[PDB]
Formats: sequence, structure tokens, C-alpha cells
Amino acid sequence: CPLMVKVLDAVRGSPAINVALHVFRKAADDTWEPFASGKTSESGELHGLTTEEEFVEGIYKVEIDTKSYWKALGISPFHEHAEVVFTANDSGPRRYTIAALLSPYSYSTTAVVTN
Amino acid sequence: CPLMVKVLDAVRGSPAINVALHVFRKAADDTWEPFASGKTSESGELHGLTTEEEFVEGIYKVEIDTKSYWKALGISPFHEHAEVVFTANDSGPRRYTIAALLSPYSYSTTAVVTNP
Amino acid sequence: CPLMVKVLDAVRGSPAINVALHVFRKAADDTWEPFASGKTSESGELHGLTTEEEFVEGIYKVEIDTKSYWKALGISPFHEHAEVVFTANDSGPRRYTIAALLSPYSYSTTAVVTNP
Amino acid sequence: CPLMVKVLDAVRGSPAINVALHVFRKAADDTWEPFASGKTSESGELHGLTTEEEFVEGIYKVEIDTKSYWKALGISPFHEHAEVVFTANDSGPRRYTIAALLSPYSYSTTAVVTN
Ligand SMILES: [Mg+2]
Ligand SMILES: [Mg+2]
Ligand SMILES: [Mg+2]
Ligand SMILES: [Mg+2]
Repeated sequence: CPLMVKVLDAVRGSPAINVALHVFRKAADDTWEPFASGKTSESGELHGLTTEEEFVEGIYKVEIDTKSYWKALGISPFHEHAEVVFTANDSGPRRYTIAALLSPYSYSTTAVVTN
Repeated sequence: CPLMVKVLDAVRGSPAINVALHVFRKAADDTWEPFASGKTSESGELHGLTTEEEFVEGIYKVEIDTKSYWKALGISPFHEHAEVVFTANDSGPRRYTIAALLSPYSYSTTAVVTNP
Repeated sequence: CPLMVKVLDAVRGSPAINVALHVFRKAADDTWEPFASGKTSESGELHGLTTEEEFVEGIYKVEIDTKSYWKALGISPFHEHAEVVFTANDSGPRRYTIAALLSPYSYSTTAVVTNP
Repeated sequence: CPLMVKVLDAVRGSPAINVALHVFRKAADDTWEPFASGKTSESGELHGLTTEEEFVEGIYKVEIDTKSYWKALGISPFHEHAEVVFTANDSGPRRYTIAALLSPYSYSTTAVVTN
């Protein structure tokens, strides 16, 4: 599992469940091309997006549909979505966890990159 | 001043100075059109991006060039940029402050929205 | 203004207004002595807590009463308060801005430290 | 495991390893009394602080020695420590995860309370 996403809800103090997200890879076109997607689990996590062989160096975008999440809860949100854009880099074995902490008018994202 | 951006450096505990940022607005054909750009001052702020008359209803994207900021300080950061995407003014004009707090492998962004 | 506090509400996207906070300074016997207190304004800021002459070197604690803030808005939050503990002025006088960003089960705090 | 702590390093993008923390319980004295302590693991986590029987309702303080962590890395920090103060509340089965995200001049803490 070279790439995992974890989403937390700062209003309810809970995993953010059933959050849709899409992963894109930058093409030589300089355009965003679909790569993988899913919905977070009851633990707010999404595993199995890609494989070591598929997840080569390049620029990736993770788009988290925060707006639909807050709309489901009946809370007016600010952002259309949360986006995390980064270069995947081979430097020994690397696993990427993208963590996101959601509030209606604020979000934070952190990368935990381990070996 | 309907749109202002403030950027802070969480490593140094300081304004994030000379940070480039670009604002885009979604066009009717769903592409991102350039809207405004600038760089943060000594106070980490960018004022004067637009006017009440120009800042019409729409979907806007603020792209903050965090990578160049960290690189110039000797740091190889995680993110290519921080980008903030939001619908503006769809209930009438508002004043928007976009705040960003930067660390090499993390950032947070908050919006303060006020009624003039 | 050597010490200022700014508090934001991440649920509403607004200043956190009328937030009570108390500042303490560690005494020579390691107890927390009252130092200053006040409440945030309509802009979410609290100015005038102290002066350059009174704000001597020491270990300071800012206790922000986040629980009463959320409760008055109908929300039962996680934290009793947010507290910020730091050594001040031990390399000479500095100006400190303590920023807090509040959500019911989360908060963040950042310091902006500048040389007068 | 009714109470777990997880600490992340936003400068290095990694678990915050070997971070000392102390847990205190408020006494009727209105004073802070030692309850449990430990150091975060290589995954930035600290488990086994208490038990369901011991972790009764009351006010708890988690003090995270962020200053010593940053000093070990040679980075000047702002805070003496990070403190998380909360009331533990019986409302069906509840497990508490205190998560902390550390930067030298900034930290965030979030509570994930699950059933
Ligand atoms: Mg290479
Ligand atoms: Mg309309
Ligand atoms: Mg001295
Ligand atoms: Mg009860």
C-alpha cells in the first residue's frame, strides 16, 4: 500500500466516513488524468488506491470532496474541495499517508512519508 | 478589499514573505481563467488583488506557491503548492480573508468571511 | 503592544468574538501567578494585555476559554480550554502574536514573533 | 485501550518518535496529579496508558514535551510543551485518540472519539 489517505472530522471528533476522493496524475500534456479513487471507510481511511509498480515518480493530485461531506451533515462549507498536490519521489522505499483534518471553513493536510 | 491573503511560516514563527500566488476564476466552459496574482509583503499579506466590481460571483482558486518558498529557505517540501478553491459572492458581496499556515510537510488554510 | 491574541472560528469562518482568556506568569516558586486577562473583540483580537516594561522575561501561559465559547453557541466541545505555554523575551524584548483556530474537537495555535 | 496518543512531525513528514508525555488527572484539590506517562513509539503512538476500569470520568491533562523533541532535532521551538485538557465522559463505549501535529512555532491537536 504505497499511498493511503486518512480523513478526520474536527466538528464531530470522528473519522470522516464516506468521503469521496479522486487521485490524478499529471500528464506530459500538463493536464490531470484520472489515476484512482474511492470513498473513505468507517475508519476514515482509503487503502488500496495503487500498487508499488503503478505508483511511479510524477506529480499527483488528491481531490477530497469535502463539500459533499459537509452538505450531507447539513453544515455550510467554504471550500469546493480539498486538494493535495505533490511529487512522488523514489528515495529508498517510501510509503505515503495523506492525512486531512476537516472543518467547515478550514482544513489542514499533512504528509507522513515512511520507509 | 474584498479578497486578501495572509501566509504564515510555522517553522520560523513569522510572516511568510515574498510568497507568490495566483488567483483563477472558473469560466463558463469549466476552464480556469487567470484572475489576479501577486506576492506577499513583509507582513505576509497580499492586498489589492481585486475590487468589489470585478470580484463577481463565481468559483475561484487561489494557488499559493509554497514549494518555491521552502526551496529558497533550503528546504525540500512535500507539496507542490497549496490551493484554495471556493465559491464566492453567491449570496451577495462578501469580504474574504484566505489564511495559510505553512510547514514543510503540512499546511492549513482557513477562510474568514465577513459581510460589508 | 508586545502581546496580542487572535482567535478564529473554523466552523463559521469568522473571528471568535467574546472569548475569555487569562494570562499567567510562572513565579520563582514555580506557581502560576495571574498576569493579565481580557476578552476578544468583534475582530477576534485582544490588544493591550501588557506593556514592554511589565512584560519581562519569563514563562507565560495563555489560557483561552474555548469551552464557554462553544457552549454559548450550542456545542459541547472536547477541550476544556486551549492553553499556550512559552518562554518570552529571553533574548531581549519581542512582540508576540498568539493565534488560535478553533473547532469543537480540534484547535491549532501558532505564534508570530517579531523583533521591534 | 481507552486512551491513545499519536504525534506527527510536520517539518519532517514523519511520526514524532520518542516524544515524552505525561497524563494527569484533576484532583478534588483542583491540582494536577500524575496518572500515566510514556514515550511515543517509532510510529509516533503511545498505547496502554490506562484501562477501562481506571479511566473514569473526570478532567484529564495530556502534556506533550514538544520542546525536548525540537531541541533534539536542533530546531528552536516556541512552546514549552503542548497541553490537551478535556473531560472524559461516559456516553456509551468511548475510546479517545489524542492526535497532535507539531511544528516549531505551531501545533494542532484533535480528538477522535469512537465507539
Ligand atoms: Mg530522482
Ligand atoms: Mg444566485
Ligand atoms: Mg538571560
Ligand atoms: Mg454524566
